[PDB]
Amino acid sequence: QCQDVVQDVPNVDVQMLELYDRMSFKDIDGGVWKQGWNIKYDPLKYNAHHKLKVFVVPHSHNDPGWIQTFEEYYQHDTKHILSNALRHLHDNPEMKFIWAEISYFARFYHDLGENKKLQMKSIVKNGQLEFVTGGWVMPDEANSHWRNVLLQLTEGQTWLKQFMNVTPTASWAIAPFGHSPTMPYILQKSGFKNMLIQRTHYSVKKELAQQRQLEFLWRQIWDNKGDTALFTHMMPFYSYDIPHTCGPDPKVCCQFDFKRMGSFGLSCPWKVPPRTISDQNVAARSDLLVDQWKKKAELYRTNVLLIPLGDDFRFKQNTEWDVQRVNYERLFEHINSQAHFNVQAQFGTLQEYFDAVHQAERAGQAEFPTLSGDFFTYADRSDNYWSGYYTSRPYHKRMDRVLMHYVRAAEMLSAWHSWDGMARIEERLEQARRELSLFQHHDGITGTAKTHVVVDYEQRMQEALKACQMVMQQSVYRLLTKPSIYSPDFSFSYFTLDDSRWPGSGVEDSRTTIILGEDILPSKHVVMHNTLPHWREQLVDFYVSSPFVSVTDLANNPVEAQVSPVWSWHHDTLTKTIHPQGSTTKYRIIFKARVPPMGLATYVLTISDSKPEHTSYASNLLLRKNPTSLPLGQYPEDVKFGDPREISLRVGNGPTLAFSEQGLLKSIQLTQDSPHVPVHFKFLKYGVRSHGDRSGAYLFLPNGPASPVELGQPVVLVTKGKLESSVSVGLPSVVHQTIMRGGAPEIRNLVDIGSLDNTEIVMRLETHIDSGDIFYTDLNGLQFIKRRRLDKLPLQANYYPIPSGMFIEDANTRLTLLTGQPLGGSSLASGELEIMQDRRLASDDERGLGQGVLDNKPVLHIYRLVLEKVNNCVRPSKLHPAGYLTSAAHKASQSLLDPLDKFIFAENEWIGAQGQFGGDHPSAREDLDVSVMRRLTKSSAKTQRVGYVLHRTNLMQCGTPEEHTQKLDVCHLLPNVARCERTTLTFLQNLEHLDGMVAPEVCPMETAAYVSSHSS
Ligand SMILES: *[C@@H]1O[C@H](CO)[C@@H](O)[C@H](O)[C@H]1NC(C)=O
Ligand SMILES: OC[C@H]1O[C@H](O)[C@@H](O)[C@@H](O)[C@@H]1O
Ligand SMILES: [Zn+2]
Repeated sequence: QCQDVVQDVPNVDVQMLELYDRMSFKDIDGGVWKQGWNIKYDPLKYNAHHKLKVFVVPHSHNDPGWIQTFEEYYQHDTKHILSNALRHLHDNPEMKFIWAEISYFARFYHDLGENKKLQMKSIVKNGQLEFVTGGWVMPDEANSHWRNVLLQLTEGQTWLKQFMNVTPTASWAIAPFGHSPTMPYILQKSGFKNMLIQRTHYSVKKELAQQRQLEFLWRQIWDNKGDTALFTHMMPFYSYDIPHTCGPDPKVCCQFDFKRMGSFGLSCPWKVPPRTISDQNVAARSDLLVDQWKKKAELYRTNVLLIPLGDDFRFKQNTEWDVQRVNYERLFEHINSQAHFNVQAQFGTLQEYFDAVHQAERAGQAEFPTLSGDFFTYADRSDNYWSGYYTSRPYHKRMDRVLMHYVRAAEMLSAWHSWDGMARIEERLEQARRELSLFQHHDGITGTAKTHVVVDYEQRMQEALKACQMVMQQSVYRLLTKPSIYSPDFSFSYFTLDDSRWPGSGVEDSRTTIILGEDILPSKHVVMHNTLPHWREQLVDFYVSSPFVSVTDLANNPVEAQVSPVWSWHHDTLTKTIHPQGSTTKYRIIFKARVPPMGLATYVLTISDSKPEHTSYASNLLLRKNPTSLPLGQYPEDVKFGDPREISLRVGNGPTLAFSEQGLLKSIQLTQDSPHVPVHFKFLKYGVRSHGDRSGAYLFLPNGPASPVELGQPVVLVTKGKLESSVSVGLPSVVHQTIMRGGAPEIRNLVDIGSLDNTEIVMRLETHIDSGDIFYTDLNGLQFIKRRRLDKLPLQANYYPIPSGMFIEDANTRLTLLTGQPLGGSSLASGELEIMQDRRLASDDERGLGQGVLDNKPVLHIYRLVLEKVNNCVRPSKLHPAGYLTSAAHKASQSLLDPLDKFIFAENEWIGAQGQFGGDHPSAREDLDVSVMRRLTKSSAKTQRVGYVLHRTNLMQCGTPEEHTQKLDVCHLLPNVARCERTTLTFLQNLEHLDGMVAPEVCPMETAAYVSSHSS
């Protein structure tokens, strides 16, 4: 029986929204612990029968790209770290080391000779070298989609299982800029038992330390029972470096970082250096160190203390290993043999720490508090809130979501069949998965890497996109060709993908025009794929070389179509205006595609000599003073002109939208009768402070509230069609487009911040909704969390990640903005939503990047805007920390993140073409998704295995009866099932053998993975 995720408010010891509402956030000088207080302890707490057990855990933080590329770091640093770790752990059996980033480990291990491979396996098997988390990367937690977090986790852990025979159950996340409960959600469903985090607001650290609530059972905000709970250790101090990990006083801790004595070119900023430990100083050195340890121990509830020992790209040099080990070993021998300290200290791993903690727990020595909520937005000091990276490098943030979908579609389309090794399907998929996985890094998607590194990530993602296209088009050709005719050349392009929104019109001219002519080719077959497990209709568009084109399905039934011009916007440096030009050689044909669950549908575009019976033509109206003609070649309807004026548009039975004379939305009217609800789009700009701390790739430090962009008298293009209408306007830095297809409008912004330095461009919605100080934003496209605007915090602190959506509501009305890209946003006043488009910053913000953000490029941001009445919806109570989408808002999100894929047959004639694939696939309830379908075995395996990740969201009950839907049993999607197993989300561990070989559907908010086994 499913837990109810709406109506019962979990009773937790710490609820982060509630904590935020009560805490003061005062930035007072706490002493040597600058953001804390002078910790005191009772020397008598520890004694002979109750010792402080201390685990010193060596580690090295390796970025897969930041200041250097992945490969540059691997060559310069990481290969030497790992080679030295191998040698040193081999030679010194007591020494320990933890490793997080499997992308680097896999790269290293692959290059190892067999002898060294065996030595590596042995130091892993005996517990000396321990993998923590074991993801491809240590991902960003703000911008990343949960699906990509899981992908990168699986990529690393799958490698680890195969080659190292280990699956980590403890996670180490020292570096993401703030933390998401999406992590324990995924980890707990992937066999994890424990996790550790570091970058949380200094006020939160202070507050939880005071209550000894730095270790907690982290459960989801809607989880009443507590089954999602994962034990979490928050580190207490400012950094994960050695000076901030031994205890409260960095001036003391720095003296126990033995790499800082001079020969390594490092020093202690506190002006007191480390000194080599000798018999003459060991007593006083131990006095100091033990005192730090005991202070740190006061902040926690057991007699087991974690002491991380490391920093960025540490343990690189042979002499570094020795100097750390030998000095710590002198300290341990003295400390452990001095009874008065009542301490037992040793090198340990992370799992060792957690094991001992839980032993203390089980001996009744400690009980841990429960917690729900998130740890955004991070500030490491004063008013330096890390909300900048929610937006930095928006082009690549958008690319992430595009590749996210291509990877899923490529894996799904090819999963239906087993492929010969010659097809190189597995090879292309692995490359795509790894490149997408790499980008999840906390300097990848965050946009906090150097310019040349950002370029590396883009190059890597482009190759992944190409790999996905190859797999997809080979798969379509196979699924839709009579088997006895199917004749694959595995290097041949049977279909080319056509993507309307990536890179996007005005970003790159990348789409092929379907070239038809009564002297060249009369028709073209196209194919749509629907990765979602339900029947779907969506308008699709193609470029064609003639406006006289009509559409049929493969039963030759006419399909109603619309033809519109191809409009491109140009910043005209002669006229000094941004205005549209119509193509005289290409046209857009638009029609409604209908596609089976997880399936494919074929249509045919055919040329004629004159206007086809089932194809209409959009009117076009260019609104501006001083117009000139806009010829459209063969297009059958003349462009009309007018002075700027308010306009109103309605497609189908849909909403009626009213626009200002500047081409911006002003109101939405849901039905013929209802109010024109005030909903105004506005573009504004934030600056940078002229003195004090400057905004950079990480930090958002505005010089006050945003100011309106001066719009002048912009050119407005109105296109009106039976299937699709739109209003587009050429604003400074933005071509803003409102598109209507009969439901919630789509918004597209072609954002080109040009050379406007020290500017952040925000898009704001102004309504009269009585939201007060409440708004909702999502975490990793997984869940919506209630936010409260706090005026006791600066503007930048009220910014949150908008990875896929945000909304405001009152008793009666909700406005939901859904995104096709992660960006930063807020509700800075009742009735408002805003979301940053791009940011261009001249200065570095002193977090190590060593540069500003001056490499902006045009990006096409996409959105859906959903205005709804919600007075009839069953919503959570006022004290519940979650929110939930409606059915319409959820479908709108799916249309942005997982649209229909479009394929154009690349040759003249497709012999043996079939009309449809998947017509017999079950059409599942709308809240359910097949997030992943992946074949897990190569063709040579006798027993074939296919993995499925199944996710159910939770949608509001608002009085709309449920359509008739079919039970989806993933284990019976493929023929000849011999076994169905429930597994961890990584597919790595079998959890339940399933009766009747039937996969149950999952509960609201839950995610399950299944593997079906098949006789081959
Ligand atoms: C891997 O580790 C397991 C322990 O869980 C061990 O029993 C087994 O022998 C190892 N498997 C292989 C294939 O070496
Ligand atoms: O200061 C920010 C910076 O901190 C460290 O040096 C690393 O974790 C980087 O990945 C990160 O970007
Ligand atoms: Zn890092």
